[PDB]
Amino acid sequence: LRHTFVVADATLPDCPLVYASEGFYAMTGYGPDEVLGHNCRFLQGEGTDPKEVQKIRDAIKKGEACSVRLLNYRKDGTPFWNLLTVTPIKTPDGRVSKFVGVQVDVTS
Ligand SMILES: *[C@@]12=NC3=[C]C([C])=C([C])[C]=C3N([C][C]([O])[C]([O])[C]([O])[C]OP([O])([O])=O)C1=NC(=O)[N]C2=O
Repeated sequence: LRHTFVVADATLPDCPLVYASEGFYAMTGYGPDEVLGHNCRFLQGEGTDPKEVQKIRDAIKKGEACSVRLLNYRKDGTPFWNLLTVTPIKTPDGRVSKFVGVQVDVTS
């Protein structure tokens, strides 16, 4: 399964991405300069299902893992279907420190 992987910093209030695999930058068209420090939601656009988006929003607030199918757009504006799975990573005191995300392009 060809997949990409990113880390978001839950200690900052809008979960900015702090690490992305080589595949994430090659799949999306975006450089580190335009990804690090930003919330993953820039990948979204006109056809992205707000119902699915909201499922991720809620799981992140409730600190649960979650898995959704989103329509994302590359930097050149072409779309692709992104099967996204976000996992919360907690410290020993139960608090959420990072969210890790695996993304798979499932356009087949
Ligand atoms: C994105 N991947 C991704 C990876 C991680 C680890 C996290 C925490 C989130 C994402 N998102 C979603 C985005 O950050 C945000 O959570 C959602 O837009 C919903 O919340 P908001 O506040 O915006 O309503 C990813 N979103 C994508 O579209 N593509 C991914 O690869």
